[PDB]
Amino acid sequence: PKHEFSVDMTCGGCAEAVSRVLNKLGGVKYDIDLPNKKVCIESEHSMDTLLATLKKTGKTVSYLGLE
Amino acid sequence: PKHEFSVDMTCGGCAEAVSRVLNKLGGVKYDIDLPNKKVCIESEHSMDTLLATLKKTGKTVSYLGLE
Ligand SMILES: [Pt+2]
Ligand SMILES: [Pt+2]
Repeated sequence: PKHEFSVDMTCGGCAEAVSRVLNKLGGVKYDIDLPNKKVCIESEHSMDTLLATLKKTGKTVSYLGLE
Repeated sequence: PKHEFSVDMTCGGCAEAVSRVLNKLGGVKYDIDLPNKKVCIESEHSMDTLLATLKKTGKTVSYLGLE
């Protein structure tokens, strides 16, 4: 399943932070689009799990849907 | 007790993310200095709680000491 999220990232360090939390989660294939504030994730993890992992950064997060 | 941390923040959004995870922890009084990449926290929470809360954000954190 391929999930897409809005993540409020403003600088490269913001993007690195998201990468670090996703790395620590494991079991994910992710793609981070900094200028458009999007994080695309392919994973067997539930959307709830991905959402909670992203919210751990303290950044504003929302769901852009599947596929 | 005032704990002091180095936190690799490189934009205002980075600073706000740190404030959010601290707010959610609760029981903290803090000051975030962006240009100097320093967070100062007054709290009864253990430094282990504080550190883990900061590290949860995906940013590079290290501990500077007390005051
Ligand atoms: Pt995508
Ligand atoms: Pt940032």
